[PDB]
Amino acid sequence: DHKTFSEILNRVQKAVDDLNLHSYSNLPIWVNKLDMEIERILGVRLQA
Amino acid sequence: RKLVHDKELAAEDEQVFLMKQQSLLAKQ
Amino acid sequence: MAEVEETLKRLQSQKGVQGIIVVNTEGIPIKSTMDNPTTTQYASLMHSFILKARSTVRDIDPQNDLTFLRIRSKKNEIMVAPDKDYFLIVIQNPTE
Amino acid sequence: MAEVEETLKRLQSQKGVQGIIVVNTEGIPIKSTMDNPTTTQYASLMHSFILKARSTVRDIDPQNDLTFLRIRSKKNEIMVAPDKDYFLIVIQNPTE
Amino acid sequence: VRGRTGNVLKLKVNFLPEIITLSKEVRNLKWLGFRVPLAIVNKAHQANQLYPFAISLIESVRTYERTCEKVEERNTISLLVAGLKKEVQALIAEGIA
Amino acid sequence: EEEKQQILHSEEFLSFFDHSTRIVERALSEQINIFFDYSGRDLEDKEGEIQAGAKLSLNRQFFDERWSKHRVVSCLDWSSQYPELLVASYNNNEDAPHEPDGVALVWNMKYKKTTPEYVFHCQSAVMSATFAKFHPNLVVGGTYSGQIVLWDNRSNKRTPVQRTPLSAAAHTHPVYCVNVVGTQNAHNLISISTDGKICSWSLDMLSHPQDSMELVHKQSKAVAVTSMSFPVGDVNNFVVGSEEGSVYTACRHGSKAGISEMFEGHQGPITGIHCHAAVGAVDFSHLFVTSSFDWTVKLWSTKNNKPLYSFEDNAGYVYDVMWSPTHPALFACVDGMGRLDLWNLNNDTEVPTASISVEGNPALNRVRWTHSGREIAVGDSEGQIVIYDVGEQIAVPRNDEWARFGRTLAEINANRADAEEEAATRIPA
Repeated sequence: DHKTFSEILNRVQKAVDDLNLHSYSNLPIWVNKLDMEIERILGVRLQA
Repeated sequence: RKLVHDKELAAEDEQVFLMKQQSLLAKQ
Repeated sequence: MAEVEETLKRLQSQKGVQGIIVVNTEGIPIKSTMDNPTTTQYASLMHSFILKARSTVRDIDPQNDLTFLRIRSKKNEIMVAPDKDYFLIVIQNPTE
Repeated sequence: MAEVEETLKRLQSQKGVQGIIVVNTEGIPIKSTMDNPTTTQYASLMHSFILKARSTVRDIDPQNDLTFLRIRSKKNEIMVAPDKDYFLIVIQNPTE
Repeated sequence: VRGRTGNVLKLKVNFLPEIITLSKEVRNLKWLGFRVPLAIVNKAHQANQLYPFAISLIESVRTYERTCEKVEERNTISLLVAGLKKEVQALIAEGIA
Repeated sequence: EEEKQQILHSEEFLSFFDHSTRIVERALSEQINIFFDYSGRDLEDKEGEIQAGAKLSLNRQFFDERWSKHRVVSCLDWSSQYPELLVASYNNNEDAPHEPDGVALVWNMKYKKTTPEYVFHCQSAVMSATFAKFHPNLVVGGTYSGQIVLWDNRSNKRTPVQRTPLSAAAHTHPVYCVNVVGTQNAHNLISISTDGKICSWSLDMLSHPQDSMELVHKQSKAVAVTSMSFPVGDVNNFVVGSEEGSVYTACRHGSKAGISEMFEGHQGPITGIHCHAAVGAVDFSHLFVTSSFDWTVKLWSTKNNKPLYSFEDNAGYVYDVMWSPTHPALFACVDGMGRLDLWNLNNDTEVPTASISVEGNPALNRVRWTHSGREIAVGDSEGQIVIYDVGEQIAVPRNDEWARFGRTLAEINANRADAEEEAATRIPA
């Protein structure tokens, strides 16, 4: 569902804001890894 | 725009820390 | 000749017991010396719950014997057992 | 989970219990205390009676303790206890 | 370690609770009136002074162990705590020094 | 299936199931039978034996195995907000070294179930264990190292919620004593370490104590705080005992904030001492009692550095002792032999009113009576719990028994005056 994907992405964006507030290590690398994982999930969704 | 190039931010490994520490202990 | 009244007072003055009202076999509130609307509504809902409980009993076994269903209700938890003869309320607090 | 498993074990630590079923609304038990086919059958009965009890409680009062209702019968002291997500029911002896 | 032949660094000087036992024995000897090896008594006094330092070292060892447990759990996100790991490595270097 | 396992492992759902099992235990405790005979036809034989020792009656035995083995009753506290609740501080599980060194347990007066209502599990041995005087759902105690931990009785996580600081500046020595003190508005989490670190802490802050002070007196000789008590309403005043067998008053405020008095009569490390816990028609703040590891119990007075009176009848080194909370005459004691020594001086002075050493010598180490004092929990180290009820004829003090208690205290003053005159005249020339 487009709304379901929007809600999942909203949760992801809130998590991203929390991570930005975290001030942990390797932030751009973690962002890139998360983007790649989202790409893998979206590729599964695209095959579907 | 000079994208990224953030020095590849990563710390010394804990096993690598153990190695450097064993080196220091040898120096100790 | 006052055992019924004594038992009604004992279940009425019981600790945590909010009321022991003798309702009919059908469950409609017969002994109702208070606000009859709320008492009759509670008695009818108790009869509906008794039907559901008898349904659960038959799901286990139809002709089983029952002591007292201890329904945990915040307004009035009922440790009662309905029948097809009359309905005297048994609803007391576990803490009392 | 394992804490709930130990809670079920302790409630069933009393020997001689016929069966206590940590239950679910899907007709199957979260943790029953009998053979698997009879467990599924009694758990379907538990889910049905659980929906019936939720409806009967809402008919009585929709703002009550939405956790449990025992049924201490002369055949089985059925301590039904359904949660919002999971559920439970303890068809036990009246002594405990 | 057993199955890990690499030297798992128990990074700290030799800590013995028998030092605390000797301090308690010294206090008991004070309470009970016994003459004793006053050189050992002075050593026990120095050990009692450094006992909070020993406790700090033990707490640091516990913190290192907790960090190791967290790393063993989330190796997949250990890079996510790269800065804390770097601070911890710097502290480890300082403590080794 | 997997969804059922997740719902079981679901934190809100597991907490709901735990509260459900709690109410289930409450109902099963309320589950009385139906063939009862409440007329008392079964108490005549008890009444035939009531005239020979009804003053003592063990109530229950909160004994377990999940944390009881190799875990003594390290400390005991009855909850102020809920008097039907009592705690059970556990020793370091040597037999369960896989398990940690401290797991708290609840001995329940509200219900009779082996399952505790609240548990605080932690990797350190709980030396002290103080219940929340001004709070309803808090738990705190003293580590074997000394860093005070935090927990909640209402919660569902036995781990130490907060931990006090652990440092040289912090409690390096083991936390011998700790209690919830101070006013409801101006509180003080007073704690005592072995080295003498008087640790008044804060419930909010587990880093900076409100008042931390290592203790020393007698040319700054280090203070091994053995016996602990304090005066009611005198937050400054507190009672101090030594492993070297030295007693002292403790000052929290003042220029001499610290060891105030100096008393010594014992022949052992100060084992059991509680303040005069009974308040009636007489104010006896100027006196107390103490016991040590010398098979004797020494009464104390505020102005008397020499001990007030001796209860030396013990055939072995004592462990614990407590004045009664209601009857001034009564005072209970304990030892490693389970020496239940409830002694009502107005009733029985030369012998205790109730002297009951445990057969097989159960290790009664730490204990706390009821808030009314009607029952006193007593327990072996292995976990043989005994909560002896008190016969009200012995339990309830008389109205004049406080005026008569002052009379008996003056009689003791006269008898001790005779003894001291004998001591003075007995010195030869």
